Amino acid sequence: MSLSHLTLDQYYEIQCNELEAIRSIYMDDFTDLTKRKSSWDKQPQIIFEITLRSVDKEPVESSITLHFAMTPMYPYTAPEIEFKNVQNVMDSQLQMLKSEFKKIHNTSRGQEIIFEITSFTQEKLDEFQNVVNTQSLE
Repeated sequence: MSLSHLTLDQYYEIQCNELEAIRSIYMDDFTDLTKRKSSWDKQPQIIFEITLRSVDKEPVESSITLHFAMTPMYPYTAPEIEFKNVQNVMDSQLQMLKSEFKKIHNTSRGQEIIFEITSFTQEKLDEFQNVVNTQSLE
């Protein structure tokens, strides 16, 4: 309807702030996937991946990788999240987080959501290992 005053370039500042903001939390638990590796800069979108997992190793480690993508419209638009590795977790936990991603974004519609999504998944994930519907041998 009205797109001129603030160009997409403005969103770059907000997106970049999330990288440095989260980087401080996962200084080591951070993964670089942007088109920067090796080269200096090509078609980077700021997007980045973060390593997540339970708090302990027993009964499992529940390790999952959350990759968030800051669309060229965000926060105007909604980013993209995808789980990787997924060992202990089967899928119920993965899909469960996706549903919560809607509530988090709705409340953070305009602000940082990388920390919210990571915290929500981390908190819920850790609590899982403690109380998970064990079954063994599917």
